[PDB]
Amino acid sequence: KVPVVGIVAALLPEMGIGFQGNLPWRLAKEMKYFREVTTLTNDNSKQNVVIMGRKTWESIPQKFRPLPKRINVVVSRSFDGELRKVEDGIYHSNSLRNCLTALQSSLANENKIERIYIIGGGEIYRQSMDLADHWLITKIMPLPETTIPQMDTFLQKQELEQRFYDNSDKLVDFLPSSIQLEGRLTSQEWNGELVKGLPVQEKGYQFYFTLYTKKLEHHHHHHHH
Ligand SMILES: NC(=O)C1=CN([C@@H]2O[C@H](COP(=O)(O)OP(=O)(O)OC[C@H]3O[C@@H](n4cnc5c(N)ncnc54)[C@H](OP(=O)(O)O)[C@@H]3O)[C@@H](O)[C@H]2O)C=CC1
Ligand SMILES: COc1cc(-c2c(C)cccc2C)cc([C@@H](C)C#Cc2c(C)nc(N)nc2N)c1
Repeated sequence: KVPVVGIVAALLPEMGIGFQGNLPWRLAKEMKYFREVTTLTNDNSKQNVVIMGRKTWESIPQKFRPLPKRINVVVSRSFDGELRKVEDGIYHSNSLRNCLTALQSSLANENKIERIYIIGGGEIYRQSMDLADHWLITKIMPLPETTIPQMDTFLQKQELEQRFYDNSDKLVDFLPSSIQLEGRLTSQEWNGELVKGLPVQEKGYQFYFTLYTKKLEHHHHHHHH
């Protein structure tokens, strides 16, 4: 009953997302987007959750974690529970799946989570294709004289485009209502793929804010008592 939204910055056409434990670029504009979307709420009395695997958590600079003004969840199999406060702004979980069910209980959450953002990394994302309702994917492309950075971690585009369709026509309406975006929506061919979303350029790169949504599903079974 609260939306689960995967959120990621990926380099086309392989959807590379990391190299040696870090992000393969540093794009202040893309960071600001991620910051604002995961922070901001339509309802001022709620926060969002950001869920991340242990290795992602360890890569965030120390002064910047836990990410402010959001409920942070870190998942490690060597942690104790489903969902345990360990510090102000910090929960530990030994289970991606059980922590989401725990987060969804209106009794625990008092209907004061707006959305649950899954913020990485590779392993966490692999596991989120059948959990997320939507994906917010920043599609990044090096400009013509930009060197393609090396990378070692990938979003599963196959499984992506299996389960979700490109709903970037609704991206603007989907974002919290006070975010402001520099570009208008824009369909552009790039190395044999349709790239649709909201353009920016920074450093050696062009990127598009896009939204993917779950495809429609046939009615095979509903559970009856
Ligand atoms: N471009 C982007 O938007 C983003 C990219 N990244 C990139 O991703 C890379 C990191 O990804 P990756 O190395 O795969 O690591 P993750 O951040 O996905 O962490 C993986 C760790 O998470 C824990 N974990 C995984 N599944 C579960 C589960 N079901 N339940 C409980 N714990 C679980 C385990 O911790 P343990 O070993 O402790 O048991 C595991 O080793 C880096 O390069 C980083 O820069 C990260 C965020 C965003
Ligand atoms: C790997 O090490 C990281 C460092 C930071 C980080 C840095 C480098 C500087 C200041 C503050 C922070 C939090 C953040 C992240 C993660 C949580 C991410 C992400 C993300 C981004 C950036 N964009 C889109 N679209 N989706 C995302 N999940 C990882």
